[PDB]
Amino acid sequence: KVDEMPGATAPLGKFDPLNLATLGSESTLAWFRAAELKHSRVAMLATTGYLVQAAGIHFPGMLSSDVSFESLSAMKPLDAWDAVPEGGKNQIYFTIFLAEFITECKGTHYTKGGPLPTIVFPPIDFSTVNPEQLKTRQNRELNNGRLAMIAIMSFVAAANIPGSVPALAGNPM
Amino acid sequence: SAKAELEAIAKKANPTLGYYDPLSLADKDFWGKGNDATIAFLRQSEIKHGRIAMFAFVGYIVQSNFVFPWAQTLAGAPHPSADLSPEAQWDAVPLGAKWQIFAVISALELWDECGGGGALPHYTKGRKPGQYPPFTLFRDNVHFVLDLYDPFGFNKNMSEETKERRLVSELNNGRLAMLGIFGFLCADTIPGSVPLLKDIAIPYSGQVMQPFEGQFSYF
Amino acid sequence: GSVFDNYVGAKDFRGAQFKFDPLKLSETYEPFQGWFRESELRHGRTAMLAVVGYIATDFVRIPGEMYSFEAIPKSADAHDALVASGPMSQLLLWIGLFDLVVTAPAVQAMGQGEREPGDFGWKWFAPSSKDAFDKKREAELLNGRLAMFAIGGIATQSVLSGHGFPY
Amino acid sequence: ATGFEEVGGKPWDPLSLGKLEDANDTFPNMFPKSQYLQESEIKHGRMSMLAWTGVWATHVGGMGLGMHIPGMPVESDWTKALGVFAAEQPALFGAILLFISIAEGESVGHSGDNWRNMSTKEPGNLGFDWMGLTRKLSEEQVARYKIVELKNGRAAMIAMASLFAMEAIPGSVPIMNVFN
Ligand code: CLA
Ligand code: CLA
Ligand SMILES: CCCCCCCCCCCCCCCCCC(=O)OC[C@H](CO[C@@H]1O[C@H](CO)[C@H](O)[C@H](O)[C@H]1O)OC(=O)CCCCCCCCCCCCCCCCC
Ligand SMILES: CCCCCCCCCCCCCCCC(=O)OC[C@H](COP(=O)(O)OC[C@@H](O)CO)OC(=O)CCCCCCCCCCCCCCC
Ligand SMILES: CC(=O)O[C@H]1CC(C)(C)C(=C=C/C(C)=C/C=C/C(C)=C/C=C/C=C(C)/C=C/C=C(\C)C(=O)C[C@@]23O[C@]2(C)C[C@@H](O)CC3(C)C)[C@](C)(O)C1
Ligand SMILES: CC(=O)O[C@H]1CC(C)(C)C(=C=C/C(C)=C/C=C/C(C)=C/C=C/C=C(C)/C=C/C=C(\C)C(=O)C[C@@]23O[C@]2(C)C[C@@H](O)CC3(C)C)[C@](C)(O)C1
Ligand SMILES: CC(=O)O[C@H]1CC(C)(C)C(=C=C/C(C)=C/C=C/C(C)=C/C=C/C=C(C)/C=C/C=C(\C)C(=O)C[C@@]23O[C@]2(C)C[C@@H](O)CC3(C)C)[C@](C)(O)C1
Repeated sequence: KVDEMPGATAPLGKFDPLNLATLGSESTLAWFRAAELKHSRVAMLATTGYLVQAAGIHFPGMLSSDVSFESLSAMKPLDAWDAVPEGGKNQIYFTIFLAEFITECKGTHYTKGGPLPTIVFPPIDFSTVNPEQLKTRQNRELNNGRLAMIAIMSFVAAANIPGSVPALAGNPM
Repeated sequence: SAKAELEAIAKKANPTLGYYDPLSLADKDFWGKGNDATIAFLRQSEIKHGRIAMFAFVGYIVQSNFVFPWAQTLAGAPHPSADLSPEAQWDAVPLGAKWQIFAVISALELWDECGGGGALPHYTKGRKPGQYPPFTLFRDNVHFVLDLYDPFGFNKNMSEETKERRLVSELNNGRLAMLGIFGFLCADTIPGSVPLLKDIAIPYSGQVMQPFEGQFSYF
Repeated sequence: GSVFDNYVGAKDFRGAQFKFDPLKLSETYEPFQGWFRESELRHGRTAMLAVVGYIATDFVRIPGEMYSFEAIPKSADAHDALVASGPMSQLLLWIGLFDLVVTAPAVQAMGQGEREPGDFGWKWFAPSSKDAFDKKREAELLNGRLAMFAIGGIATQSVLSGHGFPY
Repeated sequence: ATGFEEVGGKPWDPLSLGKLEDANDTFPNMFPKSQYLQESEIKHGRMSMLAWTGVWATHVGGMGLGMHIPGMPVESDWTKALGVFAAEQPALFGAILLFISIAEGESVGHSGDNWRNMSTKEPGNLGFDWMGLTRKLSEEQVARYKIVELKNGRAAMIAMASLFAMEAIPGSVPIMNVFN
């Protein structure tokens, strides 16, 4: 049921014109739920990770042995991805590769009604937090991700097609 | 409960103002700890910032006024100036003497938050149902009487009808001098001198949030 | 088993019960509990002397050519400019010898129950009770544990800084 | 959860190698008992999990890892990397070999005969539960991580057999001609 779900706010309510929540079973909807939950958290970190990396925040010192943080007083934030060395790019994926495991190896997987993906390290005891005010936050968490999923696509389209975005094309990136 | 306990003391500080909450900050988890440790931590912080505030403003006035003459350090010892900015009298404190000011605070900040013991009584409550509390036990080590907040004891003569006139006042008393800091301490950094404020610490102080003006950096 | 009601020192800086056994060492290595106490008492004593022994050496120095401030500017270097000349070989010989002829028979007598751990026979000023002797034992444990962290900081910061008494 | 999920829930002993020593009366104690076969499988698995990760972490370029302790010898392949290290660092190589020699001797010195079911210890139980694990966990998890250790030991033993075959038979495993 789309009623009783965080993510249904005031200006639209149940937003499903093409009826995709009905398209599978209840296990199907739980997969799309934590997809959008995960699509949000990647896009929120990438949108915010685009705005800085563009104003010059600049970690002091050396990233690696000879490829130190000149990647910011230089090439666009969409770049500095091949400038990061391979052993540096490798440990990023593998910390993620580890983090995708505890996410999957809980006692009850979430499409069987289990909990949503939680923090891998330092997991405070969690949302023992007043479930009325818990529902307001999961609306806040998803809506900021909804806005960030659009925004990171704006940032790619501006870096590929100049003039594809009006009040944003006059920005050095 | 926790929402109901502010609205009882909302309508006592100012009945025209009443319940003040547009940013909705007193109902919600900090690091993930719940509503009952939410309000009491924010009822905590609003007065710790305010207890220093009265103690800052009285501490500001007397340093703009009559300075303290003796020998301050062991060699040389001139006592930085009288008329001069307590802002940069704080920077004209020697390097050593700022650490023991900060360390005795940390001895009192270690003191405030632990919780009652498992084999001896030493500490009071923290934020689970605790109030915004004082220190109340200064006898646990080999020391003499320098009870904190209690020099010459006598506060043993008031009841629950009369203590609410002392708690809720200091709330509002601490909010005044809190604004009394930033209303003045901006007026040295900028000109603008909120109604009129002129015969003052005449340049800006120089990074009023700095504990140490010169000696050690981080790069 | 359950080392905490078998010995003493389960106390923090206050004296409230602390029970510091996170890795369950005394449960997985239960026959080594006497050795664990013996070692900790040994390390603590070594540290308490080597703290005091150290940093009180930037003030005074016994007379002599090598001892009195000549070839040895600071207190921290005093190893590997003294090892070659003899006093470190001489002080290794005795601490060695002592360890090879009496404390290895001592730790043999502990494991047979013929000796309380960390005894060595220095009963000159003991309060000679049960409540008061534990308080002296605890005061030895709580001081020795602090001296281990102490010289860990003092020996590290003196190679880094190179300064006098405040390192 | 059972250890047999990939072979059909049943004990995979084709060629009946655990039943030998009991089929006939003809070699009296010349084949290993169940307790000795269980420790050999755990031990071969633990050495293979370390050795695969070793040849994987020191391979430079390709997929590779190229991580290298400063001060040690730079050697490309794992095939000759022991004998270079044995000649150049005698004190470090001798201290590792003595540590392995004592711990491996202590494994059997306190317990009985393993070759015969007379050991009085669980197979694989070296006194290395320092983290205090299995004293805090419950019995379902403790029995589970044993099977986790087993199958990961088993995946690494087959890996080490692939890693041996590719250098003795140059076209043996074809998934590594490409992978390098
Ligand atoms: C309004 C929020 C705010 C802001 C913006 C800052 C900003 C800063 N804080 Mg700060 N702080 C704040 C609130 C804030 N604080 C609060 C609420 C606390 C809790 C009490 C602290 C506690 C705190 C500590 C404990 C320390 C800082 C320090 C610093 C500085 C760190 C960067 C640095 O080393 O630059 C360089 C430093 C400065 C620009 C300020 C001092 C300048 C001196 C005079 C030297 C200037 C010369 C040179 C050009 C710069 C440094 C060189 C070096 C060799 C000295 C920076 C200016 C650190 C600091 O300033 O140490 C030097 C430090 O140790 N903060
Ligand atoms: C862990 C303990 C320890 C260690 C390893 C050292 C090591 C060293 N000290 Mg040193 N020292 C220590 C404690 C220690 N000290 C203590 C506690 C003091 C204060 C009395 C001193 C005072 C001291 C001075 C003044 C000098 C040294 C010096 C030296 C160096 C040369 C050896 C020498 O002449 O020793 C001399 C040692 C002493 C004079 C006192 C040692 C007392 C020991 C610890 C007594 C405990 C054991 C004892 C036999 C038990 C008897 C009890 C009885 C009931 C049976 C050497 C690096 C010399 C040097 O070259 O300076 C760099 C030097 O000039 N030390
Ligand atoms: C790159 C990886 C390499 C780095 C990682 C470190 C390696 C992993 C740790 C190895 C630990 C070795 C296994 C534990 C052996 C200790 C035996 C012991 O202490 O109690 C064993 C004995 C205790 O003796 C017992 O005492 C009891 C009384 O409580 C009873 O009397 C018992 O009968 C008696 O057996 O302690 C002794 O050591 C006395 C003999 C002295 C000689 C022992 C051999 C030398 C040991 C050196 C190795 C120590 C390893 C360091 C520890 C961790 C390393 C940081
Ligand atoms: C809690 C359990 C921990 C599990 C460990 C795994 C995650 C570890 C993350 C950090 C590694 C830190 C070790 C420090 C090592 C260190 O920092 O060395 C730095 C080293 C840099 O090597 P370079 O060749 O860049 O260096 C050459 C130069 O340094 C010489 O000039 O980087 C690494 O080798 C990257 C490690 C990635 C390893 C991937 C791990 C395994 C996952 C594989 C799964 C993928 C394939 C399967 C997909 C199905
Ligand atoms: C076309 C043109 O020219 O104009 C431009 C205009 C403009 C405005 C530039 C454009 C845009 C898009 C915008 C403005 C996009 C913004 C998107 C947005 C809103 C991105 C938020 C991310 C949230 C983060 C990072 C939060 C992390 C939060 C983290 C990591 C937490 O710690 C969670 C937290 O809860 C815990 C667990 C503890 C709590 O105590 C509270 C905190 C927070 C600590 C366009 C569309 O591109 C076009
Ligand atoms: C959800 C989660 O898990 O995350 C956790 C992480 C963690 C770390 C555990 C948490 C925390 C703690 C936090 C975030 C603490 C933050 C504290 C903070 C931000 C404290 C600022 C003080 C600034 C002051 C006093 C400024 C004075 C400024 C003064 C006096 C000025 O005059 C300013 C000045 O400009 C003038 C006006 C004039 C100019 O001429 C000169 C200068 C520049 C001097 C949280 C909250 O739990 C969240
Ligand atoms: C990949 C990587 O880089 O990682 C690194 C780090 C890692 C993993 C650490 C590495 C390593 C080194 C290793 C593996 C070293 C192993 C050392 C080892 C295996 C050392 C055993 C000691 C056994 C003792 C002392 C037994 C005492 C046994 C005792 C004290 C008992 O009495 C047991 C008793 O049981 C009875 C009989 C009955 C019970 O009722 C009561 C108890 C329990 C008390 C590597 C290889 O370097 C790789």
